[PDB]
Amino acid sequence: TITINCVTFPHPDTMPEQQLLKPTEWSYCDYFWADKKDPQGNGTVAGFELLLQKQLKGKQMQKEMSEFIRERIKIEEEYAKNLAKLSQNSLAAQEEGSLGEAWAQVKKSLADEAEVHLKFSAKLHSEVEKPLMNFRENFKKDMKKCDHHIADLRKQLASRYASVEKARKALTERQKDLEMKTQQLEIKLSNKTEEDIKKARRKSTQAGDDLMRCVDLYNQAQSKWFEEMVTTTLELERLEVERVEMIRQHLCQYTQLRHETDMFNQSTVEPVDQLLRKVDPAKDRELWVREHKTGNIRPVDME
Amino acid sequence: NTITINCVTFPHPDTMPEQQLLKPTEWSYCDYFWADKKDPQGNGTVAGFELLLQKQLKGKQMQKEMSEFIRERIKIEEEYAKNLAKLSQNSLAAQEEGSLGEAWAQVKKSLADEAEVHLKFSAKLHSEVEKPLMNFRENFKKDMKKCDHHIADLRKQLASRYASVEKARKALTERQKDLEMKTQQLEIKLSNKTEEDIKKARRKSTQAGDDLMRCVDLYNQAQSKWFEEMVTTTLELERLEVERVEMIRQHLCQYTQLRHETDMFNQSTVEPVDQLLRKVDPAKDRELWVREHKTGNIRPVDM
Repeated sequence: TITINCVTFPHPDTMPEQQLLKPTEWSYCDYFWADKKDPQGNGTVAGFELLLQKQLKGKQMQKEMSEFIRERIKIEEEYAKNLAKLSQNSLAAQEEGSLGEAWAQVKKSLADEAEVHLKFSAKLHSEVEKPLMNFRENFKKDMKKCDHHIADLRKQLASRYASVEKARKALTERQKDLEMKTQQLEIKLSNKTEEDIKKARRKSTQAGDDLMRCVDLYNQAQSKWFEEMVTTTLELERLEVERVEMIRQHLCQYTQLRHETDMFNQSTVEPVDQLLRKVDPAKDRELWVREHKTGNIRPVDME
Repeated sequence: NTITINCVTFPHPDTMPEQQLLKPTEWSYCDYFWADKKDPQGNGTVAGFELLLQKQLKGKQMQKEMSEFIRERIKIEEEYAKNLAKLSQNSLAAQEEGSLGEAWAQVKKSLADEAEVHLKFSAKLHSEVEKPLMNFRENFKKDMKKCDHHIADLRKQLASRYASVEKARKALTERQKDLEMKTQQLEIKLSNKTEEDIKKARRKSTQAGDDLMRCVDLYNQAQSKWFEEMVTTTLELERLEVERVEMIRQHLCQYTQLRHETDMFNQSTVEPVDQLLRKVDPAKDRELWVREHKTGNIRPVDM
């Protein structure tokens, strides 16, 4: 059995299968254990720190997306401001008659249009922009605490590692104290030396009692970092899936708003179309000749 | 017996028989404009046709103004499309990888597609609605002011025949005074000179009558040419106007049509986005990332 950076994997020999925790589905709690070194020589970080960077970049994407929608909204606003300003414009005003009414309704239909696109800007803000920004508001914080809570367990792993090395030398280097009492008692021997085989053999029996406790507490405070590793990577995986589905959801609402917006726009012409059917040249000629006529009597001769 | 205003003779405002309307019901230009009209004040008191021209003119004016309105719309559209295009190239949330990444990418593109649609529309507007409003009877300002002097000239040529009659009706009566006042001077001290003078200033009272004859006959003629020409070249105006109306109608109808199909093609630019959002699978992405960034594969043991 091997040991790299204070965590003991079994040795790369006759490896008993190793059943994956969560099969098929590429679990965060399965494919991240042993650490990884930065391609250079330094920056050799934890088999988890990447999960944080993924999480943080995630909440990051999220924000950039929202910023994008803001830009779209600003665009929209302006488009509406302009259609509005044009809709108030004084052009071709004095056109009288059914045709006049018709033009007028065109000039108005630009205002309707303006509204539609504006309302759309607002629903963008409401249903797409905000819920992206304000989704898990402080999250880089919850993540950076969820970080060093692991880091701390890895430190409490490394101290038990040092604790076993400076209590493994205690055994092996004081086993010279069992060997130097059968090899170096072979000179004097049999005297009041009730200490060479009795006492100094204990530094090879008290030091077994050292490595026992230190490897017990290493192995304990490892499979305590291990289990809180499993569960708080699963918590990440879950939170991630959740993020994806949230973004997907709100993007679907972006398309949805788009869709229904365009639909309400292509409808602001129906009043115009409606008035344009009622446009009758001859009726207008009436409503005008009535109002401006001069005499209906046709001249004769003399005297 | 029969009146005469501004050199044109209508029958007296008594019980004048019916007056068959030229073109009945339909308020024909050649029916309700004969007698002139005064500016509501006292001056200026203008011709009973000038208004028909002024209307034609206001017409081609309206026409222009309308084109200018559409222009503005087009400017607006051009801009909106430009901005949507700039945003479509925008780099936000780029590093989102995975099926969600592709989906987001397609959102950013749909803005370009959209932009395109709105531009294609600004164009269809310029071609099919703006231009045809400006360039409808391009020289109309020419043909109207020729059509003016054709009536106007016949009206001067009338007022002149009228003056010719009046100052030759004065001729008559003043050579009838020189008759009663020369027959009255016969009945006083009767001689030769004041007899031959009665023969003479009495033939001079028939030449003034055979003169008044022609002057009135020619008045009547050069009236019933202004009459005829009035009728038919008013009808020409009525026609032109109507033609205008339905031209404008038609092109507005097309404004709405373009509006319409524009919004329809816009509401289609989301189908790549919707289609891609359904292909969003968190677990698939977790696979494509855990594959490329995995480290540990093997899970720790004891000692």
